Parts: sequence; structure tokens; C-alpha cells
Amino acid sequence: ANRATSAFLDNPHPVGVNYVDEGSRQFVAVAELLASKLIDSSRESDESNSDVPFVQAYSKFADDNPRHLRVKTGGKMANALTNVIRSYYSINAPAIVPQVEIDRLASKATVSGDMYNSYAIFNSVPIVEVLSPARTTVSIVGSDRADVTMLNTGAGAANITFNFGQIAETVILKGSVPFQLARLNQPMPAARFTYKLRPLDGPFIVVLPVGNPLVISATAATRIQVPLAFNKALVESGFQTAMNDGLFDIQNVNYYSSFDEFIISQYHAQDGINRVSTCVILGLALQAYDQMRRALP
Amino acid sequence: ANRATSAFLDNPHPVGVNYVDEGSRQFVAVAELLASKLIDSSRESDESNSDVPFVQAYSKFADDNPRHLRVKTGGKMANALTNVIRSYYSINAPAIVPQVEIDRLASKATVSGDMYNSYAIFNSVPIVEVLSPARTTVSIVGSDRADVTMLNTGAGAANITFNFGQIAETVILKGSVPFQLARLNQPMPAARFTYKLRPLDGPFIVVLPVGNPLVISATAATRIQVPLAFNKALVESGFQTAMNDGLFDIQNVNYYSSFDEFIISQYHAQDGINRVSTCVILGLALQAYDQMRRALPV
Amino acid sequence: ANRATSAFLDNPHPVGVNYVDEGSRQFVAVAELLASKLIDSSRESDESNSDVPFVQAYSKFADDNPRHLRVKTGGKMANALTNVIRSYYSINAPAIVPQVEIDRLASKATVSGDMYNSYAIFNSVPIVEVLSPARTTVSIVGSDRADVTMLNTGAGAANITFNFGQIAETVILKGSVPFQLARLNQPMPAARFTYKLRPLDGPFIVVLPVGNPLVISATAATRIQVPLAFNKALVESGFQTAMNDGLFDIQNVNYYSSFDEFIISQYHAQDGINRVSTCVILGLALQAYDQMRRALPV
Amino acid sequence: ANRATSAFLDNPHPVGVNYVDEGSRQFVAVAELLASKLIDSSRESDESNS
Amino acid sequence: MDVLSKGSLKELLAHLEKTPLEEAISYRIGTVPYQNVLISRNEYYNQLYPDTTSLIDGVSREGQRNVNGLIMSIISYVVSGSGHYIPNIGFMLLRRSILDILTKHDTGLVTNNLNYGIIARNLTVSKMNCEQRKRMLICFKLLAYKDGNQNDYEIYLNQNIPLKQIAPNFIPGDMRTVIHNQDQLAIVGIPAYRLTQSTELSIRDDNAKSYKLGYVDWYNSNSFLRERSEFNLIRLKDRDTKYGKLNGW
Amino acid sequence: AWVTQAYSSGLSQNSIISLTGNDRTVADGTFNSMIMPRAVIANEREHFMKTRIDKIEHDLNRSAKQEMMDRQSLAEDYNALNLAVGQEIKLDIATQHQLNRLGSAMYKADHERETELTDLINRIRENEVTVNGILENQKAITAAERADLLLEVVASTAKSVSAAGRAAADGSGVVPVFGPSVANGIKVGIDIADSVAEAAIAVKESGIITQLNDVYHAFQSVHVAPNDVIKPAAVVAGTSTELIGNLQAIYSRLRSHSDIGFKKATVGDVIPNSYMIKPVNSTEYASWQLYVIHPVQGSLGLVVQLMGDALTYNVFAQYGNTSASEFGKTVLTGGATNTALEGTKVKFQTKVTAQQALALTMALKDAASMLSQGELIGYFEQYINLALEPDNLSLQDNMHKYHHLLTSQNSPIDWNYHDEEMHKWLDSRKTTNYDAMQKKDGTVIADIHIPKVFNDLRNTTLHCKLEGKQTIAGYTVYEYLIGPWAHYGDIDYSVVVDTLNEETKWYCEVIGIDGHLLIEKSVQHKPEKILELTVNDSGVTSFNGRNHDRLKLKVYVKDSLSVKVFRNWIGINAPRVKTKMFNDHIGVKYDYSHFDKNISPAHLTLTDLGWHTWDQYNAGNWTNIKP
Amino acid sequence: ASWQLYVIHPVQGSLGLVVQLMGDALTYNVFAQYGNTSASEFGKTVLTGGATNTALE
Repeated sequence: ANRATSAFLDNPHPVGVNYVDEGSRQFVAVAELLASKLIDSSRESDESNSDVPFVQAYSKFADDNPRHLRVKTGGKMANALTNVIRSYYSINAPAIVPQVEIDRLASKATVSGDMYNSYAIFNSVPIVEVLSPARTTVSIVGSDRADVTMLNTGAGAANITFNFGQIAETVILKGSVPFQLARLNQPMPAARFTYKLRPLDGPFIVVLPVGNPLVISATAATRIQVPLAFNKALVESGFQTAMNDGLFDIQNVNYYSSFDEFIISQYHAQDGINRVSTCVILGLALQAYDQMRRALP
Repeated sequence: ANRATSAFLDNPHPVGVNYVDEGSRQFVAVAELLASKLIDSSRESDESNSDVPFVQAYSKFADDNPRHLRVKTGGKMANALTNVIRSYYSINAPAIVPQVEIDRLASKATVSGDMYNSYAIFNSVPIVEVLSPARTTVSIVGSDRADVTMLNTGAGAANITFNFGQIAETVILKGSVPFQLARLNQPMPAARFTYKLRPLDGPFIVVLPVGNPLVISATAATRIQVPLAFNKALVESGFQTAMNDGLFDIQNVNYYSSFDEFIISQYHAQDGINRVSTCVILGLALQAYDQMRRALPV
Repeated sequence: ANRATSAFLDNPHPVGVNYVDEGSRQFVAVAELLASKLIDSSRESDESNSDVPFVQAYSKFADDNPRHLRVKTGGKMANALTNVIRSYYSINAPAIVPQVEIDRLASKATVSGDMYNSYAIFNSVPIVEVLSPARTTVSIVGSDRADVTMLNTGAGAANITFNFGQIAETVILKGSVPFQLARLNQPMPAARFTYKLRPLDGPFIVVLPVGNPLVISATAATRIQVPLAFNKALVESGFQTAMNDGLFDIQNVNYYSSFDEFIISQYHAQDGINRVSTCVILGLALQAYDQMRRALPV
Repeated sequence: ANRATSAFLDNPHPVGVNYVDEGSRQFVAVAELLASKLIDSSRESDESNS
Repeated sequence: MDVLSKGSLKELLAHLEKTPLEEAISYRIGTVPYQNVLISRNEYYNQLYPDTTSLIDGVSREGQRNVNGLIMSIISYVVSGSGHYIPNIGFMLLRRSILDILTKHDTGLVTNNLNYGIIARNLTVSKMNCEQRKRMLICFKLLAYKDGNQNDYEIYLNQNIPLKQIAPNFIPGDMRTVIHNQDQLAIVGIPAYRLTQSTELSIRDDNAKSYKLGYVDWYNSNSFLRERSEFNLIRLKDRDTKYGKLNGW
Repeated sequence: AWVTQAYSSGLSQNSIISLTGNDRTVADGTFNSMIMPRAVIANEREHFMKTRIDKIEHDLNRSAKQEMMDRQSLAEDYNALNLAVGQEIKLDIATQHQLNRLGSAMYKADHERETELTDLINRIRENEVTVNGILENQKAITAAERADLLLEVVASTAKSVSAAGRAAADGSGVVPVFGPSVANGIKVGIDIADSVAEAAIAVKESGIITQLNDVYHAFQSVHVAPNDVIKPAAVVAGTSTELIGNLQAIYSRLRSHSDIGFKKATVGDVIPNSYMIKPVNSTEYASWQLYVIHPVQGSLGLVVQLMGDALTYNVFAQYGNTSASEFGKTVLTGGATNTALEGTKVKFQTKVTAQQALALTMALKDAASMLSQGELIGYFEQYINLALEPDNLSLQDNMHKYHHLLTSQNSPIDWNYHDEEMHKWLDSRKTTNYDAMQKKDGTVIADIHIPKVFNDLRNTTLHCKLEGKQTIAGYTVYEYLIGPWAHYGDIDYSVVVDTLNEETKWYCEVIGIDGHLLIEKSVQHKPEKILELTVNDSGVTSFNGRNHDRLKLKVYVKDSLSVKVFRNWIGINAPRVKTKMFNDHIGVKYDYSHFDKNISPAHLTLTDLGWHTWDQYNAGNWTNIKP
Repeated sequence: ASWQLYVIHPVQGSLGLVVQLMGDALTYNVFAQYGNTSASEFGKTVLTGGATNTALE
């Protein structure tokens, strides 16, 4: 009995526990709103001959008027956003920025700090466990789309168990050749190319013939509560920027290729329900970081 | 010989034949406009420290004034949009929402209802047929990018026949190692890493050497006329939400992971040029459902 | 092996499916609001030596002036309220209230028929089944507080299986003497007097030493969505009045000692969620019936 | 000589020692008063259109 | 009483569109039909006058709980003024109009298996008058075009010659046919003859006379609409306009 | 009169769903209307025709010409048993020959059912570990599906559990006794006026009284196959031991009732017949039907009244009907039933016991509102007149749970009191009839018409013709299950063998839990007194030092035509043991696995005869004494 | 909303038939009765008249 699992689901590291109160949530929402106005103003100044739109937005963001000789860093808001992001990734990261500064920055603009008034769909397919008989080879490759390549070299057909977890809402399976799949202790149907499954149903048993290799492509869709200002394209761009800028380089942490992998792996841990609350907040913080960094030289 | 085909091209189920006329197309366009205004109204409401911008948007969409202790659901338009989406997916859907209600809701805004204003590019790769002789193994995996792993265990080189259909515009073939590809009854060129082909040209022949496997990654682009308000990102999000919400749960239907797979699969059927028209209207409905449901979670 | 269950969980009869629409739910809310004002007007009129506040309250409720030498039943509202209560209890009880009468009475007050504003806690304990091996006697008594008496005649210690369903939230078990309780395939802890369990955790195993009988007292709490105006004290009294008045004398139905047992029993039945929605409306109707009948005895 | 006792009387756990000053007592009384007004107002809004 | 006063195809069809199905059914248990009874008619005889109860009398009677019973109750309401006792039908069906039940597939009722022979036999047609038969044939025609049984309707009429002679001529989907029709379908109205306050022997005749004398009282009451005096007081929606047509026709 | 909204929840509160929906109308020619149950008693065509098929089955298996030809041989054989005076059966009497024909056919069907139960118990015990697995693992599935799984996991030899399958695999000796066929063309009413001449007695001895003719014309036998009993047994069983206890518990009740049914004919009183009352007007607005069931093989009747959509029932005692009313006191009430309703009376014969009829009536009363009137009448009339289980799986499950409850120890009806009381009523009736006839006519005439020999079915000394289909080395084996016994005393078993050969040797072996006896005989056309037994009060027997409850007797004979086994109790009217219940059957356990072993007469030797235990033989070869 | 499915295994034949009735549509498949030795009673389909579902519950 061999075991196969997705690479991104192994060993989720604990996330930060600071800056989760209502005052901190308002700070992230304020930072996102002001960052969006900053990049929009930068575009307006490029399309015009006046820097008045930029100096207005930058002064609101950084509380200091921009100067030609001095560098444009973003002020205290930019520093607070960077340190806040660092603490969110891991519990080992220091929470250097105080709370008085956080409350002061949250007062710059008026926005509700609710981070659960909407939802988003995440495409990372979790394969928690694939159990296979002794004489079979199973390899799982991929995060957004998982290809499970299985070869059976035994005398007869084998039964392989699939466990997609209890978090994903729906899973769609497609195979290179028509194959038989049924739930545990249901009769096996005729060979089909496609299957729509609910992961909460339970482990699924597939029948592997002996002849030729069978590959299964897995897609999944999970729903996570997010604020209405959430933007997956902006969040994923911020995730790559933060990794490259070295905001996630601390000891004893795991690394993920995308924010989809990060939030799905956390949600599949023991404390997943409380972890995504911090992860969703980090996602909004990354969105503000991406918009602010792109607008500022 | 052996045959290999793409998984998502097998048995495209028939689509709905209701809510296709001009009045219904106007309703879908009205829903997309009004649902979009709902999202921007809430963002403006949060930034302006007042719920009045959201109140006006919801009153227009739902024909009912919002209340604090009462759940917000979207009213008749939300119900009509949900029932319309079910009708489009399959020919077996009940299609219960009347036409008088459709006309009333279409009057809420002034829109063209034009389903063929513009176009969009869909990236699903259709591989209709791969012919391989004996002593060779061919496997096809992928929908957005198709990887064909072929291994030759024979004595000499083998010829593998590719058929990409007649619908796709251009297909770009990339190999793990350089390979030889040419037309049927045409001389082979030198080995190259990449190929640009038009599927309408004809079946292609790939020379497979002996000993080491060759994998070909194919990416295709197809152009389909869609309204000018089309947004692929929103349509795909709406597609997954509708699938999770159970709007597509009907007997004797097929299921697709992406909307591009859905629209391309029906476009390869015998009456595909008529099926896409219903698919395009369905996509815009899913766009409205995405925006409406995110602003008004159930 | 033997199995025993709570008496009140056996064979819940089907509830009625009429008067569950939006307009009908508004009628019950209107009756509740106006029946309450009848009670308050009586107290105010008695304390203020003037009968004019009572006349206004009765005229609004009954659509006719209060006159001496008349029974003072309550007019058309009393007839409509009485009949909808009968239809709620059973599915074979005829529905003999016209829809015109419902809408006419519902327009007296401006209320929302939303029956999911708030919640209430119900204390009935759902012992679905207790499995006992041979030479062991288990008996269940009670619904508000269940007393399970178990005796171990056999030579060795036995294992008693407890199943509390999947609906209740918290079940507190207390024993006459300390006893051992643990879930399936879990280590048995030290003997304690009390245990707090989640019914969704799984079947529970209780060890039974040979000797004196062991009595376990079970207390449960369940949360059911109810309208804001719901009042459990008024509902219980109204439930008793309806049974005494003969509103539930329809054949082929079950009888319960309290509304708490009635609502929980329907919940532990097929299509329990749909049943509970009807039972909640019956509860608000029974609360209006209690206030009105106490104000106007017949 | 056997002993029998009520189940709920065995092993009372210690209770909290904070928030017992006069300032905290006023908080509980204020919270109760404002909570009562909240549910009454919710009932009023359900029985009206405002 | 209101239904029996309609004298044209336009007025009768307009009334059926406005009224709901709950008017067609009755919530009084009544008695059972096809029962030989002895009734008291003292103005004429000292003994008890024999008669037979039917579904065409204006009194509520117990009816079967099926689609056949529902259609018989609708036709009974149209041709007699009162329906039958079929409870627990459901609020979804009871809200819809009588016309919608008769000629719309959206309601959900299935009436294809209905046979016009037994329905006419049960709703005793040998005891109806000319006006009652015309209204029943209207209901049959509306039902037939609902389920696409026009050919069966024609064959049934060809079997019964007298029904064909008095069968109204209108296509259920066309409004021009309703306008052109000039059949007289009124069972109650202002009488040219002398109408007295006296009893009639038969159950059907006594109940019909009660409706006739009741209409005279209602005609002279304050609930009647005198168009020549207060035509400017009616709302614009319900004012008589030639452009007005039935929904979907 | 009801429509549903599209895209709504398909779940409904009710667990039993009617074929006709809430509208209570089914379009004719649709699939739903095709699978609807059919009324058999109410419809004249189906009732008339059903009797034709049952008559054909009886005539094809038992031929009147064959029975009349074998009367002379049977009379000689019954005389060969030298029985004490007052205990001989004289088949020259017309009345005594009739009761033997009914008794022989009834006993053979009951005896064959007991044999099938014995093999079923053997197969269950062989696969204990897998039987307990199915019972414990699956509980939400239907009883019929569980019965199919059990019969598949064992070598049941009859895998089908449906009614069509049961009729497909059924022996010739199982078909029920059709009373009218037995009494056809038989003289009634011999008038001998004050003549005591020997010739006058001879002609009177050749006829029967009219009371016996009415009893036969209203007689039909019920025999329940072991496959139909497995569903009530496996509906709540948690172990194979519990399941076997239920199977034996039910057949003990069926044993007692079958014995009671025969005594009704012997007593000398007219047995009532079941009937149905329908309204005179076929096209009636108000519809009501009344069923009065008088089970001949039982002690309690049932009256079922269906008024509109309301079902009410009453269970009444068939004893103590001293008054003019046919019904006795009522033991279980289920509402108010009016038996004075006026209408057409249609007579029918039930093919299910009182317990099975009662079980469905409770199930229908639970689902009175969920099922339409046609379904309630169709399911009830099919089960009563055809023994056909309803197609509604949910209804079928509820019926079998009630069938178990009425049989189990928690039954609302205490059957032992009623079965005992019916026995006391019957013997008192026989005594009253005899003395009443003794005053009117001579004592010789009274013995002619109402014989005191017969009494109960198993008390009566009867014969059981055996059928052999297995032949080993030219020796055909004939099986006969000795026991169980409902009475205690001394009992004798004899065997008669007729074959074409002028001389031959035939061997009889009797299998117990320990070993066989191996008797060898050579006489022909005469009973041989093969084995003699004694029975305890509890029904157990110490056979060769071990307590036994049943034995297997096997007869081997070459080129045989007919083999008959006779049985006779030493004392007349052997007292009856108490009927066993679930506790009694699981308290003690006997092993019947040894009953399938058979010997080969061709290879037998002189030293092999006698009582031998299993250790003496080796593995297999139960014929040769050397291990 | 009813559906019927018929599977015919003629003992006196070399081929079988599977007939499915779903609403107003009829679909059939003629299958070989030989070679079905792998967890199925149906061999290869020698003649197809549509789609037949044998996994219906």
C-alpha cells in the first residue's frame, strides 16, 4: 500500500497572529483604497502635462509632499504595510510596527473593515491521499490542474482510492481514456471520459486495467470569503513581488508558487478555519503592496 | 491502429432552445449592466460612508427597498436570471420563467442586446483524432495546453497522424526534443522545436524515432463572436459559481472544467454554428450572475 | 441485543402544506400583533376606568363594534385563525379559508412575515437509540430530562451504545454514580459525574459495571430559527389550549405533551427542515390564539 | 455505610476574579439595559416600515 | 350571479380572466349528487315533491378529488353559479384565473385524458337549456385547443347534431373572433316578462329563479355600475376600450 | 388537484408514494397506470378466471381417477396396521375416506414445507460467519433485498424471492387442496327408514351427509414457503441464531394452525366462508367495501372495512359463537366496522394466514392517506386472494415488520390462549354433535357420519406418499422427516414398498445426530413397523441416549413404483404439547447437518447393519464400517 | 418522468440486446455474448442505435 500526496499540501507553516483586530483590518482596507488611487493618479499624470493629480494622491498616502531631490518611498504607510505583510506570513516574524501608528493610519480614509462580505473561487485541487496496491505506480504532478499518471503491472486490475478532502466544493475528473470510477461500496458504472464529484461524498475508487497507462486530470473549485475589493490578478501579482522583494525569507517556513496554493494548504490544516482569516487579510495587503510598488519608482 | 481523442470533445450535450429571441437577449444585457452597477455602488458606498449609493442600485435591480433586518436576495431579477441559466445548459430544463416578466425586466435599462458586436479568443486546443500504428503508445492530457506523450517500441520509425479539426484558427506545436512534421503526402522538413499550423490545412504526420519518448505541447486560438461587454475573467468565475450552486445539475448532460472547454466542444458538433449562439448568451448571463452573487452572497 | 428509543420520536405524522406562502405568513404575524394589543388594551381599560381603548382594539381585530348581549368571539379573524391552526397540524385536515380572506385580514397591519429573524432554544433530548447487549436492561423515561436506567445482570462489564442524533448541539449527561464515557475507538477516561458531548461527534459507549443500577440524566439544547415575536412561554400555553379546544382531533395523527417535543420530533424525521418551517408558523399562530382566547373566552 | 450525593454538587470549579469592581458592574448593567432596547427596537422595525 | 349575467363571449371571457379559481370551488360540504330525494313544495302540493339531485343545481355538492372533478366544478360554476367541494387543491392553482386553468399549459394541470362524453353525461346535458349548453361547449373548446385536441372536439360535435347547431364559432387564440361573435349567453337579466316572487317545483328551476330575482335586486342596488351616469369615475385600466383585448390573444 | 413547482426539492414528508400523484388521477395507457394493482375479488373476470387456474393445478397434480383407483389398496394397507378396537380407520366408509383424502394432501404439503425449512437451517449454519456479516453490515436496505442477499450467499437452491420465482420452483405436493374438486360426484343423502338390515347399513355406509359437502366446498389450504418466511425473520435479526429462532418460531405457529384447520372438518359443523360486500351501484359516488376473512387454518378472523379513504379493522375469535351472530368476541380493535352493510356478497378463498392478512391491514392503516383507494384495494385483494406481495417496496417493508411483531413474544395477540381455546371449543362441539345425533338416529349411524377416530391432523393416523428423484447405483432414495411432534406419547412408523420385481431387498436408514440404524427388509405390499418412538412432554425424544427433536428416514428400493410411510399414535387423542416460541427455540439447539448423508445399498455388507456412530466410519463412505 | 431499461440475454442466440426507453426516445445496443469475461456481462457492441445506460438505479 503506497501513498501519494500533492506537494503543496505537505507541512503548512503557522501564520501570524498579530494585526488581526478590527483596527488592523481597517488599515489594510484603507491602504488598498489609497494605493488604488495612487496608481490611477500616476496614470493620469502620464496622460497629461500636470503633476497635480499625482501630488494630491501621494500626499494623502504618505502625509508628505513629494520632492524632486528626495526619493519617493510611500512614507510611514509604505513602511507599515511592509512590516504588516511580513508578520502575516509566519508566527516567527516580529510585529515591529506599533498599534498607535496602525490606528493613526486607519483614520486617513473611511472604509468598513469587513473582510467577509463576498467570496472568491480558488482553483487549487487538493489531493490529500491516493492509496494504491503494491504492484502499481502512481505519480501526482501539478497544482492548478493535477495529472495523476497510473501504471498497473500486476496480473489483474487494481483498485485505487482517491481522497480529495472535505473542503473543495466540486471536482471535475477527465481521463486520457474512458475509465470506471464509483464511490465506496457502489457498483461500478460504464467507462466514461468525465466525472463530476462532491469531495464530501467520501473516498472514490477507480479501476485500473492492466494494459496501458491511465492519466487523470483533476480540476477543483473552492469558495473562500473575501472582501468585495478582492482582485485575484492583483493579489497574485503582489505575491510574486513580495517573494522577489524578500518579504517572506524567514527561518522554518514553507514556500508556495501562488497565493492559491498558500490559502488552500492553510485551509486543509487542523486550524484551517482560523488560518484563512489571516490569509485573506494578507491577500488584501498584497493587493495594496502590488499597486503601491508598481506606481512608485 | 489506435485512436486518441481529447476528453472534452466527447458527446457535447444539446443546449437549450428557449430565451434566444431579441427580447430575451435584451434581458440578459440589461442584467449584466444592472449587476455591474451593483458592485461599483457598494465600493462607492464603502468609500463615501453612506449606504445611499447601494440603496439606489439595489432598488433598481430588485424593485424593493433594502431593509436591515431582512435578507437581500435580488428580487425577481435574481430569480429570473437563475432560471434562465438553467434553461440554456440543457434542452431538458423546464424553462419556467415567463415572457411577460422578461419584457418587464428588459425595460429597466436601454441596451442594444447585440450578441455579435465583437469577438474573443478562446485557448482550448481541440485534438479530434490521433492515429498511431501498432507498437506505439499515445496519451493526451490537458485542455488549455495539450501534451501528447508518444513512445515508439518498434524496430523502425513510425508515422503518427494528427487531426486538429477545421474550427481552430492557428495551432502552435512545441516539442520536448526537435521533431519532424509535415503535411499528408508531403516531404518532411528538418527537425525543429516549434511549428505553426492552420488546422484547416489537413491532417499532419509526425515522424517518431525509436528509443526516446517525444512530447508535443499544443496551444490553439479560436475566434468566436461575443458581445462587446464580454469579460472572460468574469465568465469563468461565473461558470464555477453556477456549477457549485447546482444550476447545471440535470440528467444526461456533460460537465466541463472551463467555459472555454464548454463553448469549443459544442462548436465541434454537427450543428455547432447554431450551438455557439446559445453558448454566447449563456456566457453573458454567467457574467451577470458572477457580479450579482458576489455583491449579494446567498 | 436490544434497542430503546424516546417515546416522542416515534412516527411523526405529516404536517400540513397549506398557508405557508408569503401572504399567509403575514396573516399570522398580523394576528399576533393585534391579539397582543387586545390583551394590553384590556389591562389599560380596566386600570383607567374607561372602555374606549378596548373598543378600538376589538374593532380593529374583529371588524365589528363590541356590543353587550353578544358572545364577543372575535369576528372573521377568530374563524380564520382557528382554521389555519387545524390545517397546520395535519396534511389531511381540510383547508377551508379562502385566499381572499387571508389577504383582506393581512392588510390590517404592516408586518413582515419573515420567520428567520431570530432563534429559540428547545430543551427536548433526542435519544434516537440505545443498544444494549444480552442480560442488560435499559429503560428511557422523560423528554425534558431523560432518565436512562441500566442494569447489568451478566457476569462481565457491558458496553452500552448511545445515539443522540445529528440535530442537537449540546447534550449534558449526569450519572447517579461516576461512570466511564468515550466515543467509538477512543481510550476510556477516569470515571466522572458529568459529560458534555456534541451529538455530531459520533456514537458514545458507556461501560456498565456489574452491581447497582446506573441512572443517567440527559439534558439537551437545540437552536431553531424563529421570528422575533416568538415567545416560548406564550406558545406552550396556546398549545395546551388548542388541544383542549379540540383543534387537533383529526384522525391518524400523533399527540405530544408540549410544543418542545412536537417541534423536535418533526425535526428528527425525513424532510425535517421543511417540516420545522411549518411548525414554526404554527407556533406563532398558537401564540396569537392564546392571547386572543384569554382576552375573549368562549 | 454507603454514601450518595447529587451529581451537580461534586467538584465546583473556581470562578473568575476579574471584572468584579464597581466599574465592571456598571458595564454589565449598561449592557443589559442597551441590549433590552435593541431587541425592542428590532421588534418595532419589523412591525413598521421604517 | 355575476358570471350568469354575462351576455356575450367578450364579457364572459373577460370575467373568467379576472376571477380566480377559488370562486369556482366551494368550501361547503353540501350533499352528494345523483340521489333521489323528496323535497317540500308547499305552494303547489301537500305531499313531498320527488326530484333528483345533480351537479347542475346552484347548491354546493361534494366532488371527486381529481382533475375530472376540478373541470366539472369549473363548468358547473359557469353554467349554474356555484361549484363543488374539492379542498386542499393548493394555493398555486387557486390563485390562477379560470381562463388560465382552461387554456394555458403553465398552470401545470394535465387535462389531456379528459373525455367529453362522460363529462357531458355527468354534468347532465339532457337537462340543460340552450344557454347552459353554449357555455359548456365554450369550456370544451378552450380545453381542446389547450391540449391540441381540436380534431377530437370536431368529431364529438359531429356525433351530436344538436350540439353542433348551437356550438359557438370562435378560435381560442384569436381576439377578432370573440369580437364578431353575437351569441346570447345570459342566464340572468332584466326580464321583459313579469317575474314574480314564487317558487318552482324543480331544484334546478327554483335555484335558477333565486339567481334571477337576486340579479334584479343587485341591478337596482348601489353595487351596479351605471355607465351612462358615472363613466368618468371608473379608472382608466378598467374602462371600456375597443383596443382592449385578452392577454395572449 | 395538485401541481408542483419546477426546480423544487424532490423530498416529501410521506415515506410511501402513490403511483397516482396528489391529483389522484392517472392517464390511462401510461406506465404508472400499467403497474397499478388489480382487484381480484371485486372484478368478476379475474375472480372467475383465477378459480379456473387453481382448479387446473389441483387436477393436474392430484387426479380424481387415480385417487379412486387407489382406494382399495389404501384400505388394505390401513387394515394391515393392527390397531386396537375403536382406533382403526375403515376406508370403506364414505365419510372416513373423504377425511383421509383431505388429511393426506394437507399433511404432505405441511411435511414438505418442514423439510425445506430443515435444509434452509442447515445452509444458514454452514455459512455463519458470512451470514452474520450481511445482517450486521446492511440495515437500511429493504427486507426483500436482504433476503436475496442471504439466499445468494448460501446454497439456497432457490435464489428467487419474488412471487413469480416462488411459483416457478414449487413441487407437486405443495399445491393447496382445492375443496370443490374433492367433493365432486359423490353421493349425498342415503335414506334408510327404520331398517337395521346388513344391506341397508352397507348402502348408508357408502354415502355422506350434506354437512360434510358444505365443509369441503368452503375449504382451501394455506402453506407458506420458507422463502416467504425469510423476510419477516431477517427484518430485525442481528445474528444467525436470532434468525433461525424466528424461522422456527413462525413455522411452529403455522404448524398449530394447520392442525386446527383439519379439526374443523372433523368436528361435524359447517365452516363459514369469507366474503366481500360491495355497493349495489357500480358507479357510486360514495364507495365502501367490507371484507370478512374466516381463515379455515386458524383461530382468529379479521374484518376489514374501507369507507372512503379510512381503513378500520377488527380481529374476532372463531370460538364461542353460541349466538346467532357468526362473529365471536373481538380480541383486537382498530376502529368501528359495520357488518350489517347491505350490498352484493362475493365469496372468496384466502391464500394467506390470519397473521399475514393482519400484517398488511396494519400497514395499510398506517398509509391510509398516502395511498389512493385503488391502490389500497388492489394491494389488499392481491395479497388475500393471490398471496402476491405489493410492488410498493416501502409498503412491503412495513408489512414484514408487523408480521414479525405479531409472531414475536411482544405480540398484541397472545396466540397460545386462542389456539388452546379453539381446541377446547372444537372437541366440545364434536361431543355435542355426537350425542345430538345419537338421540335422533342410532349409534351405528352416528359413527358412520361423524367418526371419533380422526380428531386432529397429526393425532390422526395418516399416510404420506413419498416421491423419489435420487437414485444411486440403481437404488432410489425416498426421504421422510420424522418429527417435530406437537403431541406426546408412543408413536409408530411403518413403510410400505411396492415394486415390479417379484422378490427384492430394500433398506431403511434413520439418521440422528449420532448415527443411523440400517434396517433391512424384504416384504412387499405390507407395512413393516420400521421404527417406534417415544416423545416427552416438551416434544423431545431420547433416541439412543441422545435427546432429539427430529429425525430423517430414508428408504432405498430398486425398480420401485410407490413408497408410503404410515404413522399412528398408540393412544387416541394424544395430548398436545405447548407451542414453542422464540425463547424456546433459541434455548436449545440441535444439529441437522447429518441428515444429508446417504448410503449405497449396492455395496453394503452384513456387518454394516445396526446402530453405528460417525467415528466408526472414515471421512466419507458412510456405508462401510471399517475406518 | 419514467424510464424503462430492458436487457435481453437470449439463451438460444449469439447476440444480446439492451433497449432503453427515456421519455419519447428509444435507444438500443446489440452486444456480443462472447468474450465478456472481465467483470461485465456485455461484450463489444456490434450494432449501436444510440446511448444505453446500464448503471441506472
